[PDB]
Amino acid sequence: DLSFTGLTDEQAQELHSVYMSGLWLFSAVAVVAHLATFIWRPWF
Amino acid sequence: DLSFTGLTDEQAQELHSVYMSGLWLFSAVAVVAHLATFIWRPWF
Amino acid sequence: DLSFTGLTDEQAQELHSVYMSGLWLFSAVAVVAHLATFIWRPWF
Amino acid sequence: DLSFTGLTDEQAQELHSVYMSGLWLFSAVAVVAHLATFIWRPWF
Amino acid sequence: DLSFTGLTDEQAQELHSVYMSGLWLFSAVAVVAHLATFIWRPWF
Amino acid sequence: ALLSFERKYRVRGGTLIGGDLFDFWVGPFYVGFFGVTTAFFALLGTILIFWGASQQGTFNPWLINIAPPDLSYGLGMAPLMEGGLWQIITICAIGAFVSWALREVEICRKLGMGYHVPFAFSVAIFAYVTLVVFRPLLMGAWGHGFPYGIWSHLDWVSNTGYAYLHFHYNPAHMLAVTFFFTTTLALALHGALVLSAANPPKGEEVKGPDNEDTFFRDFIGYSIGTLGIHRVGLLLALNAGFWSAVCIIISGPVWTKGWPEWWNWWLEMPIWP
Amino acid sequence: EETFFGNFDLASLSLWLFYGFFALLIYYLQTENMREGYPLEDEDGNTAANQGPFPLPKEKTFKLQHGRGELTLPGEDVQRRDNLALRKTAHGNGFPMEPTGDPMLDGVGPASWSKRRDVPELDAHGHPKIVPMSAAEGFGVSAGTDPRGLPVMAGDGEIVGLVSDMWIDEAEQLVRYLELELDPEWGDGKRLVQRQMVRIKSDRVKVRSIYGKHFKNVPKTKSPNQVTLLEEDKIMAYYAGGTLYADESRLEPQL
Amino acid sequence: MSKFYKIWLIFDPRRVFVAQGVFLFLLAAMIHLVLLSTEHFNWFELAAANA
Amino acid sequence: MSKFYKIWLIFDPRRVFVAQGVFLFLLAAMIHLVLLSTEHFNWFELAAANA
Amino acid sequence: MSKFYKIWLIFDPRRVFVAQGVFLFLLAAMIHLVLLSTEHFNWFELAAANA
Amino acid sequence: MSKFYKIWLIFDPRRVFVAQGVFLFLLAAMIHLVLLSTEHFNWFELAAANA
Amino acid sequence: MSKFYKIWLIFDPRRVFVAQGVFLFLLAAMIHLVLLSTEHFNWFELAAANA
Amino acid sequence: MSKFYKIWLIFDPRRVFVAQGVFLFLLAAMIHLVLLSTEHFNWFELAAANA
Amino acid sequence: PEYQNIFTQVQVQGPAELGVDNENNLTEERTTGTGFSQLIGWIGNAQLGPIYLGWFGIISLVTGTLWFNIVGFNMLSQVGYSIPEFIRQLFWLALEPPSPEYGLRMPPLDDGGWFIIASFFLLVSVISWWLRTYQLAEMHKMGKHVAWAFAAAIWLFLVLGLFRPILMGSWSEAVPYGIFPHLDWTTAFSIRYGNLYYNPFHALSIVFLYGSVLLFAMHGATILAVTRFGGDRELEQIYDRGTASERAGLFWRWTMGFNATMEGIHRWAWWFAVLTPITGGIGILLTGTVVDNWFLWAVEHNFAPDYTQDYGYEAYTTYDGFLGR
Ligand code: BCL
Ligand code: BCL
Ligand SMILES: CC[C@H]1c2cc3[nH]c4c(c3C)C(=O)[C@H](C(=O)OC)c4c3nc(cc4[nH]c(cc(n2)[C@@H]1C)c(C(C)=O)c4C)[C@@H](C)[C@@H]3CCC(=O)OC/C=C(\C)CCC[C@H](C)CCC[C@H](C)CCCC(C)C
Ligand SMILES: CC[C@H]1c2cc3[nH]c4c(c3C)C(=O)[C@H](C(=O)OC)c4c3nc(cc4[nH]c(cc(n2)[C@@H]1C)c(C(C)=O)c4C)[C@@H](C)[C@@H]3CCC(=O)OC/C=C(\C)CCC[C@H](C)CCC[C@H](C)CCCC(C)C
Ligand SMILES: COC1=C(OC)C(=O)C(C/C=C(\C)CC/C=C(\C)CC/C=C(\C)CC/C=C(\C)CC/C=C(\C)CC/C=C(\C)CC/C=C(/C)CC/C=C(\C)CC/C=C(\C)CCC=C(C)C)=C(C)C1=O
Ligand SMILES: COC(C)(C)C(=O)C/C=C(\C)CC/C=C(\C)CC/C=C(\C)CCCC/C(C)=C/CCC(C)CC/C=C(\C)CCC=C(C)C
Ligand SMILES: COC(C)(C)C(=O)C/C=C(\C)CC/C=C(\C)CC/C=C(\C)CCCC/C(C)=C/CCC(C)CC/C=C(\C)CCC=C(C)C
Ligand SMILES: COC(C)(C)C(=O)C/C=C(\C)CC/C=C(\C)CC/C=C(\C)CCCC/C(C)=C/CCC(C)CC/C=C(\C)CCC=C(C)C
Ligand SMILES: COC(C)(C)C(=O)C/C=C(\C)CC/C=C(\C)CC/C=C(\C)CCCC/C(C)=C/CCC(C)CC/C=C(\C)CCC=C(C)C
Ligand SMILES: COC(C)(C)C(=O)C/C=C(\C)CC/C=C(\C)CC/C=C(\C)CCCC/C(C)=C/CCC(C)CC/C=C(\C)CCC=C(C)C
Ligand SMILES: COC(C)(C)C(=O)C/C=C(\C)CC/C=C(\C)CC/C=C(\C)CCCC/C(C)=C/CCC(C)CC/C=C(\C)CCC=C(C)C
Ligand SMILES: COC(C)(C)C(=O)C/C=C(\C)CC/C=C(\C)CC/C=C(\C)CCCC/C(C)=C\CCC(C)CC/C=C(\C)CCC=C(C)C
Ligand SMILES: [Fe+3]
Repeated sequence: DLSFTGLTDEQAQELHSVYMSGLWLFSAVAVVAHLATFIWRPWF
Repeated sequence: DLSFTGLTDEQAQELHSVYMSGLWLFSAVAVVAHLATFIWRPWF
Repeated sequence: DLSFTGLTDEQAQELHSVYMSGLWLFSAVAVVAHLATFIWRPWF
Repeated sequence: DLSFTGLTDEQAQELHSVYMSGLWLFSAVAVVAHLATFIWRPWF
Repeated sequence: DLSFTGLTDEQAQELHSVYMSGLWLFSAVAVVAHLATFIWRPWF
Repeated sequence: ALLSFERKYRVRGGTLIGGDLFDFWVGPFYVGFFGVTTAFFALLGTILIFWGASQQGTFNPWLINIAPPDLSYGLGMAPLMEGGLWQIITICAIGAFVSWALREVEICRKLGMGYHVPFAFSVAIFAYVTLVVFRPLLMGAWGHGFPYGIWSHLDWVSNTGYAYLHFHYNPAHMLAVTFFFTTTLALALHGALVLSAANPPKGEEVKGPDNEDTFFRDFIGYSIGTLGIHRVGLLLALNAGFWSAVCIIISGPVWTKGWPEWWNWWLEMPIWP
Repeated sequence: EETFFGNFDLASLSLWLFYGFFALLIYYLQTENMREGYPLEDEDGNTAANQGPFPLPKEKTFKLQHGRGELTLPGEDVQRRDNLALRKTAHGNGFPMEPTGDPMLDGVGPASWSKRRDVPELDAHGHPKIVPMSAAEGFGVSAGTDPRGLPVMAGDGEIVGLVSDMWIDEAEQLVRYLELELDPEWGDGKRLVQRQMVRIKSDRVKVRSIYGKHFKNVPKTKSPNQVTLLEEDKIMAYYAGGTLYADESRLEPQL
Repeated sequence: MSKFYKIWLIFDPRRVFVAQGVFLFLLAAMIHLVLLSTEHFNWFELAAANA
Repeated sequence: MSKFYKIWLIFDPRRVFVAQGVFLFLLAAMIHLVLLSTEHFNWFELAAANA
Repeated sequence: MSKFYKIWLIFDPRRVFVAQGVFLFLLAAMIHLVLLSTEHFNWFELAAANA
Repeated sequence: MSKFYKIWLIFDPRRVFVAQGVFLFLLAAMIHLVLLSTEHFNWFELAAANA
Repeated sequence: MSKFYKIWLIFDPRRVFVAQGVFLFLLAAMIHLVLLSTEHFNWFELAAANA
Repeated sequence: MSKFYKIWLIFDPRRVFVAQGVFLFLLAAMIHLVLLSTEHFNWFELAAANA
Repeated sequence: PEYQNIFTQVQVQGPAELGVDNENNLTEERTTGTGFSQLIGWIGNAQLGPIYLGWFGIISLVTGTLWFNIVGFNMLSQVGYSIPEFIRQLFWLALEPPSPEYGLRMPPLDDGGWFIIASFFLLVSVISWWLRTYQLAEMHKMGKHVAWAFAAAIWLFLVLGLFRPILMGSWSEAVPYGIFPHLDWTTAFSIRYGNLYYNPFHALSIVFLYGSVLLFAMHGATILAVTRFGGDRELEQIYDRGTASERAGLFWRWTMGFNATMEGIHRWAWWFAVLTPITGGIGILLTGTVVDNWFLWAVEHNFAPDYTQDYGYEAYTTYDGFLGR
């Protein structure tokens, strides 16, 4: 089992779950903002 | 269990509760200020 | 066998498999973007 | 046998085989690219 | 027996025998390229 | 990530102000009260510079130019587009430099060594302040400062030098140039001597201070020593900075005519036949 | 003059070649300066997960004089201290350390010393470099004020003894140490003070770094005619630690 | 989303709080200064013009 | 894809989070500034013109 | 080749990952900027013209 | 030609791989940039003139 | 003439190979640039001339 | 003439070989450049002048 | 306050040091006789001499003296052999390079012959001094870093005096031997070929000069700061690391995020100092032979700034308003 940071497999899984949970929320907010901006002044 | 700062689960939950309580008040004040500014001079 | 980093064969196989999966995902997204861009404004 | 890097004959053979396989793949891709470019807009 | 680099007679013989093959291959490729260029656009 | 000998030096105390409120590290960097002030001032200055670049109409590093106001505005404030951003950035830069010097002071106090480095940095800060504060204040307008551009802060130097006909005839400019050249030569000689002493030809033993002393006494007939060379270099650099400041500050508010004419005192002495 | 293509001429070629050479030179210079203190460690003494973008350099050998052997770098840390009386003030990295006992007596903080060799430094002839002035033939004071015989005043205004001798550097003709004979009230024996931490006046010599009560615990030399590198380090750093640990007001914020 | 509190098992509040305190004031000051450099949203010249 | 969680066995999350935050703020600032250097998408000048 | 997984027995994954992460973003930014410096592919000016 | 595998008994592969990568990328970028500086091989200008 | 292999007993091959590579690449690039400098042997302009 | 070999009984061949190589290359390059610098002996321009 | 270690409190004097020796027998050419200066002992060492007298040193001394005497006697003869007028106009006289009409041929004595003779002598003297500095390092068993750093400046010397006039095909492209004339040559050279600010290699040389001055200031301050731990004995710190090196490294690591070693800082200093004349000579060699206008070069290469406002005083004020009428 390779580990440079000293973590365990389960710890990595539990970290990645919350990381992706936050990433999806960030992306959703960005998508809503982009949709509103495109409705305001198009670029395509 | 993964903990770099030496805190437990309950302490982290309490800290997050207080932090979110502060963040919501900051955001509400900012929203009221932005509404007043938009009524004064619109930018859209 | 030869190893300049201290790794073993199985760990290298696992790491390369995951890296390759990520590379293919990136390449697929890039391909979709290039096709859309070419449809919008063709070069060549 | 003379060796400055610490490798033995068999490991050098294996490395060179892998390196030559990668080189041939790169050369084939480059050949395809150059053929397409020459067909599109020929120099010489 | 004069030596300054630490090699023997057989090792130097083998090294030069390997080197000359690459030298001659490079020279042959260069000769073919120069002949093709001269046929394309003579400079004499 | 610490060095293998760093942990025993990482103790608490030695702060001018703040106590343990800001006493920690971020990576290799040390944070304090003045670290916070430095970060704030530097970030504000950089973001204001890029805002001005965006409003100028170019993001090219070679072509960004933020300029001081016109001479008609005097010592008052100008509109933020007609040169006020330059004043704000100047204030931010002064604050950041002072905070950097005080942070160096705090680090010196914590490590238990002398305070020579902040004192040396103070001379460069003095030269900058003379360039942007003292000379414009004496001349009567903030428009005498140089612009903040990579290639536009050389046109200012050229035009200011040619405003006195021949700036090479300034005696303080002569002194400063001589000090600069001497400092460069001394640094080259010191580095070469140390490297040659520590790196002999292959198969030879290393050397010591006696060998260096003999070498320079054989070479030129005098040796300054391993301790006097550092004093000499520090003094040369500080003198170069000080005389550069003096040369720039005497050009505008004290002398007005051309610099070659200043030598008429020598050319017209009564002793000459 | 002409251009190879577009606006590219000889000057541009020279500029780009210099760019490449400067990049390689910067790489070489940065890599050359990583022969001491690596690999990096965390605050628990273990190897850190991050080591930077510059790999470690290759080995070089120094051949030392007087038959003291050879030194190869980069290598293991032979100047490492063994048991430090320090305590972590946090569970993670990036926070200071707290002394466990007496920092001046335990050699931590600004009083830290390095584990150097326990042998004196030699000159070209193979003699000890620093020698007392009473054993150096033909040496005498030529300028300034002679400190021998003058009383010594501590950092709090206490007289502890008289200056009895000077230790000089014969090879470079420079004074290195001042020897002090202590009054029975303030201790016993003799102690050394480095020349860089004293101020010689017409009637007294003042040492502002430490107080009167800190003079009895200055490290002593084993031999009366020579001093080793380890002893110099411990004596010199003990004197430096007083700028912070001699009083409580020197450690707290000045404001 | 319900496990966001685990960030405090990664970061100590003593550094995060000061970082956020610097960041928020920097943001507010820049934004106010950027507003002050325009012609339509400068509330100092607006009062002079309106009077 | 199901094994992307093994990136944290190579990189320490504490450094990655700081680097990602700095990168995201710098990118957002650069884009918001690039939009303001044009005429079609500069909302301050558009607000000025529509009044 | 089927045996391309042995590159990780010669190189350290951490340094490679950091360098590749820097390289990809630098390349993408350079390509987007090169696109913005033309006339037929500048989308801001194309949007301005079509309005 | 069969004994060409012994080149790894002289050079350390770790150095050669990095040098080769840097050289290859620089050469590719230089050639692509040299192509753009002409007028017959600029695909951006060719696409612009073809509409 | 047949004893030319003895050169490796005088020169260290490690240094010689690196110097050879650098010199060969620089010479080839310089010759190609010099060929491009002329007006009869520039093959990029000849394609446009023949079009 | 017969005893000319005793020049190695004085000089170190290692330095002589390197100096000879560098000097020969520099001399050849300088002569080629000098020939190119004239008008009658420039063979690149002669090909164009004969076309 | 604490002692700052700028001036020595008390001096000591012992028997004079004659120097180290080996089988090369350096003693046979060294002089006998030494002195002591108490005025200089406040800063550095007090012993003066002895010096080593080889053949390169004697040749260089004699030939440089010949060059000096030639220049001085020409300047004296140019004024009518009047000593008061020679003293009065000392900073204004010179030995002028030949006229442009003579090309690379030998000019008459009135129009550049003495200039060529003196230049030949100066070249011989400088090369002799360089050979001496190489020979001394070869006989003491040391590295040759001093010779390389001198050759770095000799490169710019030769470019300014020998290589560029030959490339431009005229002996009139050299520098006159005078105090004010050489500054005049600097300014005229800058004006004649556009603006030397927009020469990139002049900018690089300026960068390295500024960096070298900054680096000596930093290193001097750092060494004087840690001198209470024996930090001025750098070689013993290199061979056996002490606390002074650790503290000096940790200061800069905590200040700017990276540091050096006791031996690696000298490599930084050597290169920053050496890189200035090399870049300067490369930049000077390209002027006129390749580029004739540097502002036009900058404009063509798109890094010359543009200005919007107008020119003239009447666009900003009035002549009567300036006078206060
Ligand atoms: C026509 C042009 C005239 C001329 C006109 C002038 C004028 C006008 C000036 C001088 C000045 C100088 N001249 Mg002159 N000069 C000429 C040509 C020459 C020649 C020559 C021909 O060889 C030489 C050798 C010099 C050299 C000099 C120096 C004596 C002096 C430079 C000041 C200095 O270094 O202060 C160095 C001090 C500083 C300003 C450093 C400031 C550093 C600050 C405090 C810190 C910076 C922090 C930074 C922002 C951090 C960000 C980086 C992060 C990593 C991101 N001149 C010609 C003849 N000269 C200048 C001078 O004396 O200035 C006082 C000056 O203004
Ligand atoms: C109007 C003036 C022009 C200008 C014209 C020039 C010209 C022309 C030149 C310089 C050059 C230089 N310029 Mg400029 N320069 C200008 C403005 C500036 C400004 C500024 C405004 O602040 C600065 C900082 C500088 C400074 C500099 C240096 C960076 C550089 C000198 C290289 C060097 O190492 O010199 C140090 C000097 C030497 C090393 C000379 C060689 C010394 C030899 C070894 C002497 C031998 C000893 C002797 C024979 C014996 C004496 C007797 C003894 C007592 C025994 N310039 C303006 C724009 N500049 C030079 C350069 O390289 O530019 C590319 C140069 O030629
Ligand atoms: C910037 C470096 C250049 C340089 C520097 C230099 N040379 C020096 C010194 C220095 C700083 C001395 O201090 C030393 C000297 O004695 O100066 C008076 C010396 C010296 N370099 C000399 C020559 C010399 N150096 C040369 C080289 C150089 N000189 C470098 C290029 C050359 C050249 C270019 O060819 C020459 C010809 C000798 C004249 C001298 C070597 C000293 C010697 O051999 O005997 C001197 C000792 C004595 C017999 C007594 C002291 C001499 C005093 C002048 C008389 C009494 C004064 C009293 C004792 C104190 C002096 C007061 C101080 C204010 C000096
Ligand atoms: C890295 C580049 C820097 C540099 C480096 C550098 N210079 C060097 C060296 C190095 C590494 C040496 O080793 C060499 C040296 O000897 O240094 C002590 C030197 C040197 N650089 C010098 C000068 C110099 N360097 C300069 C600059 C620089 N050199 C750069 C900034 C400059 C300028 C214009 O900035 C000058 C003017 C000399 C001091 C010295 C070269 C000595 C030499 O060549 O002497 C030849 C001999 C003669 C010309 C005979 C002169 C005869 C005199 C008429 C009398 C005898 C001399 C006497 C000491 C003077 C008069 C004394 C009075 C009391 C009578
Ligand atoms: C013998 O002896 C000696 C040594 O020894 C042996 C030496 O070695 C040396 C040293 C010499 C050398 C190493 C040679 C090389 C030196 C030079 C060529 C000199 C020139 C140097 C440079 C060009 C580089 C200098 C770089 C500088 C000044 C910039 C670095 C500074 C920063 C990145 C910021 C400083 C950090 C601060 C203030 C702390 C952060 C602030 C806070 C409030 C912390 C709160 C947290 C946050 C804000 C968020 C997290 C922050 C982050 C990640 C910071 C980064 C932020 C960004 C926005 C990027 C010498 C002289 C010596 O004689
Ligand atoms: C137009 O052309 C120009 C050049 C001008 C451009 O503008 C070009 C621009 C680009 C090329 C831009 C490119 C931009 C990117 C590639 C951006 C990528 C951004 C991301 C991948 C962002 C990801 C962010 C993810 C986040 C924030 C996710 C989660 C965070 C958290 C959940 C925080 C909380 C974490 C916890 C609690 C973990 C702890 C858990 C335990 C179990 C301990
Ligand atoms: C338009 O273009 C330009 C470039 C000009 C711009 O202007 C660009 C602008 C941006 C890109 C702006 C971006 C802005 C952001 C991303 C802003 C983000 C802001 C936040 C996330 C703010 C968070 C604030 C949180 C707060 C205030 C929380 C709490 C505060 C408290 C005081 C609570 C304190 C907590 C305690 C005491 C807990 C103690 C508990 C224990 C158990 C001990
Ligand atoms: C047109 O002319 C000019 C010059 C203007 C150009 O534009 C020229 C341009 C070029 C010459 C461009 C050339 C570009 C390239 C050659 C680009 C090459 C790019 C790549 C090879 C990219 C590869 C990316 C691969 C990635 C991202 C793969 C995977 C990543 C991950 C899976 C991330 C997660 C990692 C994990 C989980 C590690 C696994 C760990 C374990 C423990 C199992
Ligand atoms: C026109 O005027 C100007 C000045 C512009 C010019 O252009 C002038 C140009 C010149 C004067 C040019 C002159 C050029 C030359 C003299 C060129 C000479 C070139 C060579 C001698 C080249 C030799 C190349 C040899 C090679 C490539 C040999 C071998 C290569 C290999 C990769 C194989 C080696 C492998 C080995 C040894 C494996 C190791 C074996 C073990 C057993 C360990
Ligand atoms: C027109 O004129 C100008 C000057 C403008 C020019 O353009 C001039 C141009 C030139 C002169 C160009 C010259 C170009 C060359 C000489 C190019 C040469 C290129 C190569 C030799 C390329 C080699 C590429 C090799 C590759 C891609 C190899 C890849 C290998 C691998 C991916 C496998 C890696 C190996 C492993 C993992 C070993 C296994 C490990 C073990 C432990 C067993
Ligand atoms: C016109 O005015 C101006 C200034 C322009 C001038 O141009 C003026 C020019 C001059 C004044 C020029 C003056 C020129 C001279 C005085 C020239 C003199 C030249 C010589 C004396 C040349 C001698 C050459 C000798 C040679 C080449 C000898 C070679 C010998 C060997 C190759 C044999 C080697 C011997 C060995 C190996 C001995 C081995 C024995 C053992 C025991 C080991
Ligand atoms: C008569 O009264 C007495 C006896 C007291 C005197 O002797 C008085 C003497 C004086 C008052 C002398 C005063 C001297 C000066 C003021 C001198 C000033 C000198 C300079 C500023 C000199 C600068 C020299 C050189 C410069 C700036 C650059 C480059 C030069 C060179 C590379 C020179 C080398 C020349 C070569 C290689 C060409 C030689 C020609 C050949 C054909 C080989
Ligand atoms: Fe030093």
